[PDB]
Amino acid sequence: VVMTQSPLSLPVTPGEPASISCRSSQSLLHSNGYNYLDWYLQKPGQSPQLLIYLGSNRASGVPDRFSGSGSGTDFTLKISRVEAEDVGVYYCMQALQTPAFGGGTKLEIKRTVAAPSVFIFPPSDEQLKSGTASVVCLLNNFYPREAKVQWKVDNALQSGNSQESVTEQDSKDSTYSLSSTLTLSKADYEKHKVYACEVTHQGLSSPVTKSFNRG
Amino acid sequence: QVQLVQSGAEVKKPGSSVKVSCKASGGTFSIYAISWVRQAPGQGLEWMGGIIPIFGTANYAQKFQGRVTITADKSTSTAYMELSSLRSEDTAVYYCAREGGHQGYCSGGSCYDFDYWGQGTLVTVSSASTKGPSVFPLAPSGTAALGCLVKDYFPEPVTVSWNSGALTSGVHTFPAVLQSSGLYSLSSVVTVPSSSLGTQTYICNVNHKPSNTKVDKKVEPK
Amino acid sequence: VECDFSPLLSGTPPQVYNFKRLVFTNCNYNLTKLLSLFSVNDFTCSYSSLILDYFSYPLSMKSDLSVSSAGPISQFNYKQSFSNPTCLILATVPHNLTTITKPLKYSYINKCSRFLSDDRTEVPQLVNANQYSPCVSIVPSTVWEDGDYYRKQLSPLEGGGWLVASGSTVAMTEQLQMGFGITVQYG
Ligand SMILES: *[C@@H]1O[C@H](CO)[C@@H](O)[C@H](O)[C@H]1NC(C)=O
Repeated sequence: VVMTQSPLSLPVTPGEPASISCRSSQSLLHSNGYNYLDWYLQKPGQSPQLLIYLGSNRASGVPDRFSGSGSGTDFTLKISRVEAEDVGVYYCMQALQTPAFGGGTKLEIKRTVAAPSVFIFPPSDEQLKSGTASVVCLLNNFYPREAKVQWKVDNALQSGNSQESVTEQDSKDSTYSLSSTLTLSKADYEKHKVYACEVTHQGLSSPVTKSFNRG
Repeated sequence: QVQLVQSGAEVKKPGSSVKVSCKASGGTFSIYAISWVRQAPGQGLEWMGGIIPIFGTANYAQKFQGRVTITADKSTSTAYMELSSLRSEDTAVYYCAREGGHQGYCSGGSCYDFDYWGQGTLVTVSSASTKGPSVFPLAPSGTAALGCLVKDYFPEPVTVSWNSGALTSGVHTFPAVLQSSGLYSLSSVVTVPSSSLGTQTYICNVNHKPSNTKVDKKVEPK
Repeated sequence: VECDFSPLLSGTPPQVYNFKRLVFTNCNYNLTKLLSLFSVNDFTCSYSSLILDYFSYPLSMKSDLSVSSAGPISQFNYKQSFSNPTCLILATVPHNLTTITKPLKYSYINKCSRFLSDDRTEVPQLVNANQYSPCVSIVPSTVWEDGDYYRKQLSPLEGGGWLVASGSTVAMTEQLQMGFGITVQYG
């Protein structure tokens, strides 16, 4: 049994309704008359929690705003008026024989486009004495989450030697922050001069570049 | 109602076996179905198997058949999940979950309306040894940004604080990333008034409980 | 006067754990005459009154329908007296016997236990001769799915704790297959 959940992510303006869909490769309607489909929410940093069970039964203490519907292969979770508390990843789960979860839908708060403030940080001389150089490019407080950060040393693209990480959505301004970290050996770092990260984002008219020369 | 308390985090060498517990409180333990569900970092939920203690009958997902053993002990109201031949892909948070208990009957032998969840158990499969982080400054260049690079620690987690908790506004501590060396790394940054850089002291407090080390690191312009 | 078998020639015969019992006294009856309406597959045998139990039962479980078996049928579903002459007959409904109707499937009880209010002691509920399983109050007349788990919390008056049962199913055959349990009391 394959569960196809859509969409992958769902920006919702607060107060507006939201709908999540789950399609199963085979009917979930049991001969006992119930559809074996549950909906779960996992808020950031928390254990999952039950919202809907057996297709349309609201779990204890779940607000009237959540409702499940559907029969057979197509199922829908509806939230009448989305609230900040509702952010997280929603999962459907079929239970017709052996349970299986859908891929998840990340619900986030929709807000106006905000450009990121970009900062670049050279590696400290302290780190250099250990044999490794880390360069940090910071993208601060932006929306939407989608952004692209490319590293160029002496105007040559770097690939395979950087990792990035993103914060969870801020519950006050609905923005994201991102860091990208380029790692080079000491010998490789001291073989070049110009270090730059190039930031592409929806809120920026052209790619923004922050750079420094080693020295 | 029902409470599910799991055993604590573990670090396991590749190839070994882990056993996680889940102690249940409230209701007749032997009567209700318990499942185990895992979540690899950044990934979705994945059902592993379950058991109804009074039957002693455990079932498993085909993916975990032959590697996972789920048992239950009615004398302590505890369920166990044992997973053998650990690989790095088995690094995950493991959850126990129990049916809500109000379905009239359990179709096919088992109920799966997971109304109750444990707090999760992080299992880290790795060859790495416990190791505290190196803390390197991110020196600042209206508003200025500065930070600390908390690099090459194992295992998770680390907590970071600024000026012993006195500075919280504008702080971003990023989720750790697993480096190819097998060691974790994260950065913590904060935005501050550019004028106060010559008078205000900014100190990074980094705590790594697995290595029992808490260190302080001053961050200042170069 | 002739004993009337008409109750069993019309309708859907119950599953083994709900065996229907007919009791005959003060009438003549020829068992072979009754069996001439069926296609008999097997019989095993070990007046004041004739007791005739009947039920749907699949021929593929004939080894379970035995006084000897430590299987779930004799443990939890149906058991005859060991002190009276008894017979067990497995037969198929022929196509020209149109008034016996088929259930959706064959069902039987695979486990029936009490769980006492000490929250520790499980007690298998072995069926007695001439009695129904205590679990017929929680197992439906047809089991919904193989492996179903039925349960009920009992009252203080009922002894506390829980009653639990597990159900099994066997696919329906093209012609309905039936079991007959016969016990005679000689005077
Ligand atoms: C027809 O009915 C008789 C009973 O009168 C039975 O013995 C016989 O087996 C039946 N034959 C068929 C083909 O159903």
